[PDB]
Amino acid sequence: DKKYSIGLAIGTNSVGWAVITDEYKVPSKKFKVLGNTDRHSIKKNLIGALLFDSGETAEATRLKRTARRRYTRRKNRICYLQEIFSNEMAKVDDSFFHRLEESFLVEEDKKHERHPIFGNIVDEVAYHEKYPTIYHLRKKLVDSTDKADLRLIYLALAHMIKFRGHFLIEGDLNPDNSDVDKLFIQLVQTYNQLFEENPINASGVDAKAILSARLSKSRRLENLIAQLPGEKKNGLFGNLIALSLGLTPNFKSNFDLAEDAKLQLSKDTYDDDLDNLLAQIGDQYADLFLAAKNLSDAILLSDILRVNTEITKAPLSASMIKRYDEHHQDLTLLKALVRQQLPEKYKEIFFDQSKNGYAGYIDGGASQEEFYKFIKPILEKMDGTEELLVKLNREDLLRKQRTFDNGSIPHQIHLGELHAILRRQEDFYPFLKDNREKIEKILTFRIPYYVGPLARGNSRFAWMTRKSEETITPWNFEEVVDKGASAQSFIERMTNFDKNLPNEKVLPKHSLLYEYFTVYNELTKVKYVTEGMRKPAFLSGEQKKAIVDLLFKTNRKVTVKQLKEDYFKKIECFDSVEISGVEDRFNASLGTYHDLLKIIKDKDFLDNEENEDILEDIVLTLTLFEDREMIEERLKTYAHLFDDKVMKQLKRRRYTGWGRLSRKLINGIRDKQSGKTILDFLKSDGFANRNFMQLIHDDSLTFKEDIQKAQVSGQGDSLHEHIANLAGSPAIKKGILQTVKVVDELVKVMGRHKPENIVIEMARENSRERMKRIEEGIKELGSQILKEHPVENTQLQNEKLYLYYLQNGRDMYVDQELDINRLSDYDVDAIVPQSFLKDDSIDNKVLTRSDKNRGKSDNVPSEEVVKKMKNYWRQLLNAKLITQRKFDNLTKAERGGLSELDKAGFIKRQLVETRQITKHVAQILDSRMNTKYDENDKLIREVKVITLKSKLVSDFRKDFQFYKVREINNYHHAHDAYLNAVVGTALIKKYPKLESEFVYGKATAKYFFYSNIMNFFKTEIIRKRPLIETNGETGEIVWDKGRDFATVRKVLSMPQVNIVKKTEVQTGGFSKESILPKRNSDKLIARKKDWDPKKYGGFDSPTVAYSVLVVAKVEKGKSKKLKSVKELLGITIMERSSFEKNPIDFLEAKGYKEVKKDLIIKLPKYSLFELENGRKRMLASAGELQKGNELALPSKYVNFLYLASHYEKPEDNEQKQLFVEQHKHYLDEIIEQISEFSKRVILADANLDKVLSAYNKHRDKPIREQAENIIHLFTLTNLGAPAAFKYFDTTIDRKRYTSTKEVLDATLIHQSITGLYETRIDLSQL
Amino acid sequence: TWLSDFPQAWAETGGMGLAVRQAPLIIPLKATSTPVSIKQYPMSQEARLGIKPHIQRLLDQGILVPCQSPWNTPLLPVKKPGTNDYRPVQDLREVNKRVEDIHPTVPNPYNLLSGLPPSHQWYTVLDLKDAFFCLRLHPTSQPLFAFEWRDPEMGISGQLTWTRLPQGFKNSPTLFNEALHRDLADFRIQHPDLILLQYVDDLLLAATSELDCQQGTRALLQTLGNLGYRASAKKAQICQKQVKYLGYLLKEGQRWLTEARKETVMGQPTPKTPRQLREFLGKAGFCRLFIPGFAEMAAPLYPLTKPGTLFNWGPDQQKAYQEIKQALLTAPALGLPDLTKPFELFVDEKQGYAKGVLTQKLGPWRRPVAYLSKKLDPVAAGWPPCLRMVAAIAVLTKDAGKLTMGQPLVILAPHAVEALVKQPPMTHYQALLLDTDRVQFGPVVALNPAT
DNA sequence: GAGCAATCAGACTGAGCACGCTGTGGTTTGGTTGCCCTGCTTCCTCCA
DNA sequence: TGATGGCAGAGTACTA
DNA sequence: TAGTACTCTGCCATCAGAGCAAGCACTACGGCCGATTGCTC
RNA sequence: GGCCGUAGUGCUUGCUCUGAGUUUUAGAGCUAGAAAUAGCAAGUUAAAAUAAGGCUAGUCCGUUAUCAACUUGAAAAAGUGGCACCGAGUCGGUGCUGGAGGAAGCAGGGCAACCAAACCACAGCGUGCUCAGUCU
Repeated sequence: DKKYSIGLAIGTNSVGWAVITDEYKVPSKKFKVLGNTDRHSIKKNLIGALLFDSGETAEATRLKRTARRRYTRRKNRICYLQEIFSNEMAKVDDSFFHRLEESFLVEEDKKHERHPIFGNIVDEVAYHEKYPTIYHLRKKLVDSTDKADLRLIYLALAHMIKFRGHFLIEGDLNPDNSDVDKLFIQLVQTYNQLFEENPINASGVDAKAILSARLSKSRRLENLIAQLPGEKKNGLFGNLIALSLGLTPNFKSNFDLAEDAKLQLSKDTYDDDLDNLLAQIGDQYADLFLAAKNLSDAILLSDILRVNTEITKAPLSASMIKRYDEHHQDLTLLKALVRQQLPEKYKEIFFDQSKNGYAGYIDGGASQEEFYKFIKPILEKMDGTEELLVKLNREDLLRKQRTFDNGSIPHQIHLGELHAILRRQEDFYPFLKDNREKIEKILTFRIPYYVGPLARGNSRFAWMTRKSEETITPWNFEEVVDKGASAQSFIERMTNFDKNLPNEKVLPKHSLLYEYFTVYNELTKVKYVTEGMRKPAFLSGEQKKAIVDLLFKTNRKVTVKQLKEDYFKKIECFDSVEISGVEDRFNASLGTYHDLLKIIKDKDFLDNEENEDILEDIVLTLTLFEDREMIEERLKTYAHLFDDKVMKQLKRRRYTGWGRLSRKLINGIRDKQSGKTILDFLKSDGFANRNFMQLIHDDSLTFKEDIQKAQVSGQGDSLHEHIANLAGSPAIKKGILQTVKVVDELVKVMGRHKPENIVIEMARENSRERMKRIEEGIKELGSQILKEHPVENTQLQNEKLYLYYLQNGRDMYVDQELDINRLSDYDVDAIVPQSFLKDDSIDNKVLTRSDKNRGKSDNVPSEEVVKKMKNYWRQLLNAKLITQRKFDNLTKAERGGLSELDKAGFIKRQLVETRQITKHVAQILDSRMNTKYDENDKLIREVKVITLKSKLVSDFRKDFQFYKVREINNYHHAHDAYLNAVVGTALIKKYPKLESEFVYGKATAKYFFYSNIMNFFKTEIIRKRPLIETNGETGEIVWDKGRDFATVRKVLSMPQVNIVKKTEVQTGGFSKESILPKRNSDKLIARKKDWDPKKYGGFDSPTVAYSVLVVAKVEKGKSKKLKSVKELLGITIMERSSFEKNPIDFLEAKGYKEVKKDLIIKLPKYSLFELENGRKRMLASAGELQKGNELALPSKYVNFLYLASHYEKPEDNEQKQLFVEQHKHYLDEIIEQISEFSKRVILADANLDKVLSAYNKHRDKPIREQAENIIHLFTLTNLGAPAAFKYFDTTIDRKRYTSTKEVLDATLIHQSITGLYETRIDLSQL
Repeated sequence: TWLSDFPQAWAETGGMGLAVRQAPLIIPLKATSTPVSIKQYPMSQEARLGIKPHIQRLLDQGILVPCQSPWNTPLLPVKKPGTNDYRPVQDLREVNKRVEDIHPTVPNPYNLLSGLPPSHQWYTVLDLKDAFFCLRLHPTSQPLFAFEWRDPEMGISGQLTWTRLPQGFKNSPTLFNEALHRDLADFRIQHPDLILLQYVDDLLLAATSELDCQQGTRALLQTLGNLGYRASAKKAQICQKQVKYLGYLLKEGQRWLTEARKETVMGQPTPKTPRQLREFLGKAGFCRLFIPGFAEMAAPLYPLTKPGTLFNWGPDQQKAYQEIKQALLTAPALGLPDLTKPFELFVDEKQGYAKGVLTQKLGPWRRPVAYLSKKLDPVAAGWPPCLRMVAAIAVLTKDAGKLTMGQPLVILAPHAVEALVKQPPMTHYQALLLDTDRVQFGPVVALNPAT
């Protein structure tokens, strides 16, 4: 037995580990090897790393689930429509629905005529001639008053119901309102009529252009206000305009309503708010509000339709028909123009589906943007195409009726068209008149987001309670589903519990009991001093009572001055009182109590005790429920308590926020001695005046024990469950689980003895988003920089360009404009100096012409410049091009600059980890490792857990020439773990006083101490520190510079490091989601059981779950003889369950006969095999191999490459270039090492020849460039899948191993999570 | 002619003997003894072939029988100094750990030779071959010792336990002596005149005249033959004045030193590493009893070996090396101590190193018995010369007890510090030096520097 | 006049208190130096 | 949002 | 000489959007704060 | 400072919806040529599927997490693998038992001298701060 420590380094996809002794030396032992090969033992160093694929979130799975539910519900809607229509469809045409169901079927497979609607070619052709598109039929049905065929009626209704619009806008949208400026003039007329004291005229004002502008709503409102005399922003007219356009204004100022008076037309609860406001203001302004409503309707309807509505009641269909006619006319004109002016490309343009153009636009997959890109130059190089080019620029050239922009059509337009059709055709068909309501409900029903899936107890993602067990249909959803209970469960299913008592639900934040608890908790910890008192005295129980009854229930905020005067001076009659232990103003107050007092107007009711349950229920309902209707239906039982007015006011009130203390914890539990609750003690507990923490931690009382028992008893879980339950990224959670498992195995390995120390460290860790953010900011600010020169997303990915665009092309420190073309010449300056903290995000980076304009070169920007650019940044913030924190940092100086305390804090954090994720990992490891208590039931710290930041190890490597290159091999994970252990152990040995802030368990003086915490490793600091380093108090030697550096160099240069890549069974989608056209191939997968791929298309490229080794016999040749064959079979994800259910039959179906169950071997991905002279290959799939060997380049060459390439960019730098120049001859040796390793293992002859030829031809280039390009060459000899790299100009493609036959005669190695335990299975015997 | 007369006593004729007299012995286990097992440590090729013939011969003799037991400790091929006999000795670490511990009774070599009186001049050295193998092991405790031996030629693979008591067991050297003791104990009752020295496995018979040794040898062979022990005849010095025993030459009743040993010490060149010097000192230290003033003579070399010192071979170390080389060349002949007569010890102390010689009366002269020398402890190093001699006597007087067997001697020293102990200018020293039963001071007189 | 937006009692004397330094004294802890043991450990022969 | 494994097609070569 | 069989190399990968609720982790301030002053409508 | 709030960013989980995209089919292609072939005409739309599918038959569920080998197990899960040293191209080799003797280093414990520091109590003093009196 020997004392040892385990060092770990955690990444998103790698977990290094290392065992060291007391002298910082990695041990080594022989490990037994199982299996059937001759080898029975193997020697391995106790240091390595585990590599695995990164974890994934559930976002994609959730999206897929939502899509599936959406498709199911759409099919159910169509089924409802067919069920309604069947009774008469049976008489009109019996097989109509049958023909519809089998439209997707070849002619031979069809059981009816190939024509769906009428069943005969003549009628089909006639119908398609009369109505070329479905919108023509919809308009004809809406407008005509004569009888129409039931089949066509059903077709139109089915289209409308299937493709409904968006449900964003709620309420009603009368399509008849389609004017913009005429209706605005009507509104102005009504405004003048009502408010005749002052005239308001909009003559000569482009109201239509102002309102229809593409700018922001606020910008449009500001422009309209500016272009209107006699009124300013926030006026009555301005508020009406804002309400009409969508903004939510407060009309309180307009009518001095002394209330919120905020009305958002779109929200339906605000419809009731508008109702109450009309109640307030009588009827005069009611008509004005109706006019505003009409205006808003007309605005949005014109925006989305752009067609007149008076002539026809089918505005959307008419617009689609107009678009169709324009498409036809434009197409004919373009055909004629091309044929006349340029007949050399009519073919390519209108017939070639491979290239873009009309043919690729219609028959091919080209989109509108690609079509416009292809057709623009031809249009420009022509004559008489001015209007065509104008339409192209306006995005109105050759448009399809069904397009990506059709997402702005509200479902109310489709509802209106459907209702018009139903009204027209209800006379001839009585059942259409009788089922109008239910058809419209079919169209306009959607399940509320709080009800969720309508399961029946067999769905995990389901919360719902049903008043009756009948089937749910949209026509009895209200009568079956208990929406109130559904919503309550919705909310309560995601809230948290009380950790003190992890069984009860937390209380609402604004709960009255919570308010009382906080008030008393803050009140019990105050002490006062008055004349004639020996010492300060705690607040008596009766004193607290009186104070609560006279101050908190009478004023919103309690201040110590009011406490002293209103009570101590008046009641206690002590003029001289000195309060202590409390701030001038108290933090907690009965905020909810005052809110209800002004509504219910019953102090007796609010103070009475027997209605506290009622009050708690009231606040719980208000917090839980968000919709007014459900709030009212829940408060119906309490309608008797308060009049209708009070009930309406309650429904208006809305509390949001959940507390952190369960009711049981606050009030239910009672002390055994006296049966007093926490609230009772807080009200009066003798004269000790203990607070909540003291009460729960007191040993004399039973609160502590009782809480502890409940917690521990109910606290049970498994490692995996707990790790997943933690909060963080799934990749980090996976890394944590892997780290725990490797720790357990390392402990098993080292004689089942727990380590003395465990040192851990974890690493810290869009173009479309940038485009949308910059677009929104430009629209908000009204700028035209994007219009000056549009920029694509790929270009915007550049950091410099992004900064330039965010700054609106102006310097952040001076009021000047920068030039885009003159970029790559200025400097990027962080707001906070890089020395204080390390942050290269956009939130801290600022681009300026000269970095010497931030005032002080270190402190935050200078005051004056900050003030001027502070107005400019208030502007940029209203524009949202910068964040709250960014603005704060930028404007910090004015309030104050970086103080010495701030510098100290910044530097301190850079060396101390405070992340909750690291704290959780450390706590888990501590609880697992240390489980033995002492005589006083106190855990004994047998093992100490230490957490370090990566900065210490990086500084160590840079300082003592241990440079790390990540592109050489995967040994750097293991090296980082080893260095982490070494540094942590040395630090805790040298400074035992810092265990508090490192081990899990004045400013100026602090500055130099933390800055020089790692100085004892250095030799010459000119101070000459002693060779040996003692603890400083005891005699323990912590660092002997004479040898420990030699030891570290030897350990980092060991050519054997256990790199193990975790084998995983592939899971996920069955195959690629693309549906390919029909072709004669066996790779296609049928999309349904009877849709033969060779006639209907299908998927392809199925993902293999795990390969299976099968030894059997197949039939080859006409003789059908049995030839012994051993081969790898890939069990795809789709057929995995079928294979597992009966492997014998699954294999026999594929053609193999007489398989061997014993010889069947399951091979997951990344399975290892050794061949030849140490060559190792991993298993990517049943037909491809990955590399599995690592190159152990000498540390001397590693350091030379680092220094020559200048990784991460005077006398110290002077010697580095001289050193490189002296050792120029290392590049040839590095190339030789790469060549020999590739010859021995990689076996890519052509790629090796190309690499060597490129190196020979590029021998004259600078050493810096040569080393930088040689760093790339290591991609040839790496671990994992082949990948393409580049050497100067020459590029080298992948060399893939698409054959998996040799591995069948190799040695199969099963490696544990650390790789020290192996099971070598020889496959040649099979 | 001796081989013919006693066919039942010689190992060449009798062969693998058996401890007929003693019953099978049960090996007790510690209170917490629990079965343990470990896979046999793979043995080296040449080492594997060394033990294989013995296993075949041990199987024939019945010592090794196939068995299946939960205890299985590996076998160790301890190569003999001569060639590589690779005796099959079990590692037996676990068993030694699991087995109990009993009181030991093996005699230390520094006393056996003390019992030999100079009167008996005729010697007979007998060595019992396979000594440990003689004692039988009860089948109940046989599973305790086992090892895995698989040879395709033999055709048997598994555990081969020991029916006797094998080598390595930490209590084997004790039981054999105890068991063999009572056996030879009665022989002394039959032949009180003779003086038989019972080593662990070497029996030396001392007699007065040549005929007395011959009579004892014939009687001794018959007794051992009946008892079942078998002695090797190849190396058995019988009725010879010059005999080799316990690493010491025995001639004219003097504990001579072998000429071959002296060659080894001088043969080595000047050491260059602390290991080399330790090897030399190890060889030298076995002969400390012959070199006068060995402690002061080799004083320089000691600190050269010091664990944390530098091997900067000093001229004083060279002078020290030469002193040992020349001292061993003319080493005197230490006589065998006679317990009947009183002893005499000379004590001297110079420069913090105590030296002296233990002598006994030989006619009118005194014959050296053993040279005693010691480094004084640092506390006594700083004492004045008058007090330093008192400490030197106590250190050397303790050494004499390990050879005189507690018998008193004449403490002779140049000074008269014997009265100083009574009235010093330390309580432990007074009791040791004032015990008239075990120590006394004769006439004060100087002594020759060589002595 | 009403609103939004920062800004965040001077001197002298006295007593009383806070940080630091100093003198006296009591107590506690710690250290070196010296003498003793107990113990543990490492290095070299001579034999089974 | 890049990888990295599947796929089709062209080329070469071995065998009935 | 035609039929399998293996190797090599370029291509290919379902995408946008809108609401609501809960939780965590982290960073920025502010707060006690009255009375005075400023300016602006 | 604590505490208290809030303001914002990011991320995670769940639910309800939208627009497209893809695949097969319907939308009679015509003329001259036996034919390939050539010339014209047409194009915008619709139906169905949107992971195969499952039983629990719901307007439900189906892509997240977890997973070396072997033994015991129904499963949840539990068990399975000597140490030391000299080395180093992916790890190689060597060693291993007792007893006895001689020499050397080491750490710990006790005891008696001498010494430092610390705390506390009293008293004094330099500097600074709060409060009170006076003038303003």
